[PDB]
Amino acid sequence: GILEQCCTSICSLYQLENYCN
Amino acid sequence: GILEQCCTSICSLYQLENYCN
Amino acid sequence: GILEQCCTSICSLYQLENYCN
Amino acid sequence: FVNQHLCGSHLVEALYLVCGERGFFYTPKT
Amino acid sequence: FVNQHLCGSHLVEALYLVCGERGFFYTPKT
Amino acid sequence: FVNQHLCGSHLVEALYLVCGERGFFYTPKT
Ligand SMILES: [Cl-]
Ligand SMILES: [Zn+2]
Repeated sequence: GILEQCCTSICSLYQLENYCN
Repeated sequence: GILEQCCTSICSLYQLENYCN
Repeated sequence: GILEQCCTSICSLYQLENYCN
Repeated sequence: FVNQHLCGSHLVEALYLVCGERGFFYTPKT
Repeated sequence: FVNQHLCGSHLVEALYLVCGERGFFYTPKT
Repeated sequence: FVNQHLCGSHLVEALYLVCGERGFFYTPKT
């Protein structure tokens, strides 16, 4: 999930975007 | 104190409640 | 920079002040 | 320490910012 | 690193939320 | 983990508070 992917290393705005509805 | 208890591991709302007036 | 200086250990208000315009 | 819990707080704040009016689902699933 | 200092910020924000109008005392005492 | 990124968020919030109307520059430069 988002916790493993974005707390381990930084997620870009583009990566975060893929979590948006 | 609250720092040792709640920064080491997560405190629940119930645990936090006991810090309220 | 400010990240190395203030994330390694705590910066005081006086230290932060020196980062202000 | 509570690295994950603290990080997650910042994550949803970032999603709130990036996702806007569209909204988002937050499901801390491994 | 400043784990404790960053964590504490989130703690008081949580106390602010959970304690409401009752308020709370924050005393970082070991 | 993202210690530095999370810490930096709190740093600018502190600068916002301490610097006031004067403002500040934030340049994450080693
Ligand atoms: Cl944090
Ligand atoms: Zn934080």
